[PDB]
Amino acid sequence: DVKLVESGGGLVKPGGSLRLSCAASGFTFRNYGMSWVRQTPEKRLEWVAAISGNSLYTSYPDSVKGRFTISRDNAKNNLYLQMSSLRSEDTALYFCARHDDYYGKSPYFFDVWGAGTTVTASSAKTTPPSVYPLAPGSAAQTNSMVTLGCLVKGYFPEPVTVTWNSGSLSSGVHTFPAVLQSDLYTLSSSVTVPSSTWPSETVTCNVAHPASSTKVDKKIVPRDC
Amino acid sequence: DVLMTQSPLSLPVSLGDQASISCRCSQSIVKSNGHTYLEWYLQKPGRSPKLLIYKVSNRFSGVPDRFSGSGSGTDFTLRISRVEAEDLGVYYCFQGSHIPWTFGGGTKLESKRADAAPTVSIFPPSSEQLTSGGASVVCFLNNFYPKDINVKWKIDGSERQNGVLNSWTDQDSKDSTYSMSSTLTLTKDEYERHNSYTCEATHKTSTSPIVKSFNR
Repeated sequence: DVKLVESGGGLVKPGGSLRLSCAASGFTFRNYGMSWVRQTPEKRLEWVAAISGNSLYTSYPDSVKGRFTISRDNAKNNLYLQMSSLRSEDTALYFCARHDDYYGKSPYFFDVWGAGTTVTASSAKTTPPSVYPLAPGSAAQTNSMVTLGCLVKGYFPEPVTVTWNSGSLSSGVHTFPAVLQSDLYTLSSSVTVPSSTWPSETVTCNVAHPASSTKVDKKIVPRDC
Repeated sequence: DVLMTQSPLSLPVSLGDQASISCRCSQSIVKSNGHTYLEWYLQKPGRSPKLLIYKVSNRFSGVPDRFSGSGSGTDFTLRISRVEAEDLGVYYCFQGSHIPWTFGGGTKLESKRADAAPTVSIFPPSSEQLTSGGASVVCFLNNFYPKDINVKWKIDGSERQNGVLNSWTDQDSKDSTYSMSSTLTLTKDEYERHNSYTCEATHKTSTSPIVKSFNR
């Protein structure tokens, strides 16, 4: 199979630099024009840079010209994107894609895409999450089902991983997209378990935040009053 | 730059039916050689765009006959017949005719199903959080259809539309329902000044109000 894998994305403060890297395999790399394409939090797709098979011809839109430099190394099968003086507008998932063969003819641009590396440009400092147990109040009407949750609040940057009972509980689990609450992300997760299996059995939510190298385990304990 | 506008934004179909996604241009995308390099991509959650139609109306490799593209000058259509579950996702149109090449906004293809009222749970703030000087009241609204619902907050009977954060999930691929969490952020001191906290889901329209409360 033809394969393209990105790397080099991370967090940077505005005005800083970064270098993205795309490896190619399963085809003659030097015959194909390559581009980079970004996807914004809004879901918008934007073409960002193109280089010819021979390296000689590059092109950019006006939003990145002067700031971004597409580059390739045919011997090593690599495509790079030198990014500089980054701003919060450059935060996106950055894709690596091949368009056309240099040998006639010309149809179908972007047929193979990478998985994408995430760039986030922000001055907001890295912050581990606060993890809070969500248990029903000590008076609530109880049914055959009981829904518990975990609230994961005030962290930065994305992502965070939430699992329940180390992942051995995956039924009736809803994890909700994070939302910006003024420079910090907030997210919650929800699990629904049979009435009997709680609190007679233990439910724990596990939260990992790679960027702050932080993992938190929280047991959902029935609230006493 | 050639501005591509897609409509509608979201589109629910019953599996087996037909769907039509439109894509408009702000100027001609006929290239100097007379050819129109319009392309349609499909993107599924977690995955990268896959090329479906290229050059207005040519099916790419392994793309099923049910996809067909057409259109003339500034107007281009994607028709999907016999919509299967694997066809669900976001559809972008693209033009490779003039630099810079631009994409459309996208159109979400979602599946129709039977109406389902939400399951609503309300949670007081955890005592952990209270020790930090904050208090978040959380409300889960789980497994409803359709996507649209109105969530009302009440504190001591008084409506609160203020610092409320709402978040939806994608359509659940097993049962085609949606879920939502709604969070009320207060200070610890604001929290203690009030007794009654209520979370209202409303559809009118559908299944009459679903109220969930707690006190202290």
